[PDB]
Amino acid sequence: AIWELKKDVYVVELDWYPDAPGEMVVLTCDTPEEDGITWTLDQSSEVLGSGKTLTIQVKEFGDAGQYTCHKGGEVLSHSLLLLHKKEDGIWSTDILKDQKEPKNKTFLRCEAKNYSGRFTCWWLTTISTDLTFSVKSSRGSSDPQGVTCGAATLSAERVRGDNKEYEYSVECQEDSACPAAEESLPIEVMVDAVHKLKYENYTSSFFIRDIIKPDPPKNLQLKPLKNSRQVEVSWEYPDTWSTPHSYFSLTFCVQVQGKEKKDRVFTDKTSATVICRKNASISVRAQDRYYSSSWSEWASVPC
Amino acid sequence: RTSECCFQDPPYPDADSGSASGPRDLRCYRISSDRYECSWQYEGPTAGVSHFLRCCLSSGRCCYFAAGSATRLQFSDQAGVSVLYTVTLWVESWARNQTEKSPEVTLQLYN
Amino acid sequence: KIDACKRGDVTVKPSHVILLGSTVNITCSLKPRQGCFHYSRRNKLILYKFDRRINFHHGHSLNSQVTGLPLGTTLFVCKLACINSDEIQICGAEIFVG
Amino acid sequence: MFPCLHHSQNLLRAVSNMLQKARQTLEFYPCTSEEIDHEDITKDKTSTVEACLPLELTKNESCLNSRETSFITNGSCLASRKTSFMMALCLSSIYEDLKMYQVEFKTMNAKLLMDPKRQIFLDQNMLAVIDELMQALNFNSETVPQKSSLEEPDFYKTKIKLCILLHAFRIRAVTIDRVMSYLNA
Ligand SMILES: *[C@@H]1O[C@H](CO)[C@@H](O[C@@H]2O[C@H](CO)[C@@H](O[C@@H]3O[C@H](CO)[C@@H](O)[C@H](O)[C@@H]3O)[C@H](O)[C@H]2NC(C)=O)[C@H](O)[C@H]1NC(C)=O
Ligand SMILES: *[C@@H]1O[C@H](CO)[C@@H](O)[C@H](O)[C@H]1NC(C)=O
Repeated sequence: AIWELKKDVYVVELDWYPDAPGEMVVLTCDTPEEDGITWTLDQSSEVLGSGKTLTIQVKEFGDAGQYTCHKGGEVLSHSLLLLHKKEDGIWSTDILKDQKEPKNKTFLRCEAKNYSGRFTCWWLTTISTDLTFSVKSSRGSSDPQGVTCGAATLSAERVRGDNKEYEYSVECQEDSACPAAEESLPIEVMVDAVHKLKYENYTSSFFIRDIIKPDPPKNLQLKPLKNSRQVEVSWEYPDTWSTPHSYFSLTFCVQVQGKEKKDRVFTDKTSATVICRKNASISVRAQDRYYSSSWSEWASVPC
Repeated sequence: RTSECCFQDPPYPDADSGSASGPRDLRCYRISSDRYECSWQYEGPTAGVSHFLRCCLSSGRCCYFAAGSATRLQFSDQAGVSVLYTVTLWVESWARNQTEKSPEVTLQLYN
Repeated sequence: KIDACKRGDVTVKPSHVILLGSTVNITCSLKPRQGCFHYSRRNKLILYKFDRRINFHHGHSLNSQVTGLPLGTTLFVCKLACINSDEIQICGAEIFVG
Repeated sequence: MFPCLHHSQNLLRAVSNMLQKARQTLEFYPCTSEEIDHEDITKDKTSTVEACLPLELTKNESCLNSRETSFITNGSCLASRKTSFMMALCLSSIYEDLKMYQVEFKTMNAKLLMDPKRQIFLDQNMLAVIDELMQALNFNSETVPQKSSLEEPDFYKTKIKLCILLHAFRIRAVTIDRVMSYLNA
């Protein structure tokens, strides 16, 4: 079918099998009526059709592009065409890449560090240029203007294999003024990937508590007990983490393995005492105490 | 023109067959849903040999890819070549100032 | 009202409790509003006993007549398989042969 | 140390153990958090979602809808002149949440016992903890009467509903625990 992603942009859905007939596509121009409108697809002055209406089935990608509405020597309007390939009845997914870490068919990975509702979503795509992303978000469907997603930005250019995957991320903040203790609706994020004449869309649904990942414990210091082999170690809650620290709580896991396999000890208390071998480091990790959450980065102080 | 087919005719003036030594075994296969690769082998070696993959669509708007001393090229759905309908493909190499042509092969290219 | 079965409802004839030797007509029926989001002749409506396939109908109405059930309980679960999405459990019946 | 906080910590631990048992017992029935939708029975009846917040978080007070279900039942968990209305309404709503769940859990348990085999049955200890917490929350505690049926219900439907309730109840139990920790500190 033909639908408009945005004004002057029309995404066309086409089946993808050999020798496929194309959908009858009709082009219309919202301009004062002109007798003799001409139509071009390429920048070249080759003229495709005459009249305020142009008919052209998009049988292949070559037939999709910026059709130009021009008459009198002035370009009356513009008709960009986008293509959504469907293979065996299944929407194509070529622009982004399947990380697969949570499960198969996962192209969007989101995370948060606070209960404020501020969250960031990372998507890895291997297409170097001609790439644009449209991001929209909402709590369930009931909240209109529920979430204020920011704009995609390239973040990193790592060299996995030789492909050099590039990671693009968005910053989204729940704009709901009313505070609420528990969430009943999952936040939904849609990325409308666009590359050249190809359009793809990806949808991810999640809860803030599930995606929360705490930042590393702050102000870790080691204080040796007087005349004893053991050493007391004291750490503090991260400032970024939501407040008050009583309602929202964290669990600290302390591993002293440094450089016997597992010295990990789980302590709710902000200070624990561990025998310190001279040749090892002591490291601490933070997780949401109440629910299972992604573990924080290790905080290591030399011992 | 950048990693995409150019519809304009190839720069070299004469495509006349040059010598017994010719590119051979031109074959195109689908690496991935949007990745493809064509492999051709030149019988006679040259330090300055340049390889060009010139194809022709069903419309007849023959177009030429640009490559530099490679037996393989990889292109995507939007290079310009049709990846659903029939499309011929052939290889031409300008070595010794003579352009030899690999035998033309027509492949669906979707397989 | 928490509802265990939403996508569709499954009926058993005559009843979940049957005399040893009787044959049950497990019939899985899908409500019209619910269904595969994209119609395709690839999606199926499977019926499984202990996660073992016994039948498959493209249409919303699926009819089965299991026989020679032994003494015990057999869980017949009727899942929906779409074209690319994973199977969604729709509804099921537990039969006690006595 | 807060005695109600100790009961709430006992509640969360009891639900965690029961949830683990439920997943092991019902191998085919789908009871993983991913395959079970979140459905809350107390969605509109109680205002725990809004009333139970830290005093710093709640300010406009506009969102508290017309003192919804503002029974403000007096109880042994707090003292009558000790804390602000925002926590008094919250304690009443938490009592109501536990009453709605206990009445339902007892109904499910009575149906589960009729099963020829004993694949799964609700933990008696977990039900006792819910009653003990309610007694502290409100003096006028009502003990649910023994429930029974004169017929046999379909068991598959009860086992799917059970998994949906257990997961939702566990989220409620953490919410109660956070409020009890805030009251203690
Ligand atoms: C993700 O991509 C798909 C692919 O196009 C989008 O589905 C399409 O959505 C448009 C917009 O609603 C549909 O076009 C119009 O739909 C309305 C409502 O039914 C109708 O009144 C118009 O006449 C026109 O049909 C289009 O039919 C639909 N395609 C299919 C196969 O259902 C989807 O909206 C995209 N989602 C996002 C968040 O971008
Ligand atoms: C089961 O259904 C079939 C067809 O629907 C019918 O012929 C048969 O008599 C039924 N048997 C029982 C025991 O209901």
